[PDB]
Amino acid sequence: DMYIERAGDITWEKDAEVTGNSPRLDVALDESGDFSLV
Amino acid sequence: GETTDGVYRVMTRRGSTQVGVGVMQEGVFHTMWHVTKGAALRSGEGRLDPYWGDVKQDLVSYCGPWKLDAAWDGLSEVQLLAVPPGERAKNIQTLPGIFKTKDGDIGAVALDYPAGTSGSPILDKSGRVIGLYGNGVVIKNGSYVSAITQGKR
Repeated sequence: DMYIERAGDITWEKDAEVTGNSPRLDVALDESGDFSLV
Repeated sequence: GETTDGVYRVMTRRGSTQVGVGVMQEGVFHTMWHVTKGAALRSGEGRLDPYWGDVKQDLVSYCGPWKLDAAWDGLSEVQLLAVPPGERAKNIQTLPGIFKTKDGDIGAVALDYPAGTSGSPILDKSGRVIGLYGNGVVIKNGSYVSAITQGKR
């Protein structure tokens, strides 16, 4: 069976690790909710 | 059962596995559709019955309508409140990329955490949830980029 457990507050932290780039992609969204590169 | 606002792990029993993550806000549990696929959830003693869902948005809410309506401002950095399987909830800050669709631009974060992190909330500087993590594309080799998926109140 599927159950849920609380994992914390919804909070912005100041001591946050910062990573990742900011790509701009041409994508398409089909009926099944799937994204695809255009 | 657990009414409290906050971020939640969604778990399954075969052993036990974390298949995704969700957000409880104003008595409604928000997660991504592909995580639960419309299956009812257990919250301790009580049960969360599906209320609304949409496969194209890849979203689903429980006990009530979709409550998250905040959106990315298209400029500021955001924070992925990733709740990885077996790991403490952690905030990862990033400057969102952009999904350019024929129906407009969607915020997208270039972070790649395990599948069980699907449904983890993406927050703005105010601490408001602007979307859920776990639906996007793949560029080059293993480079997953998730859209900032938000519903409508």
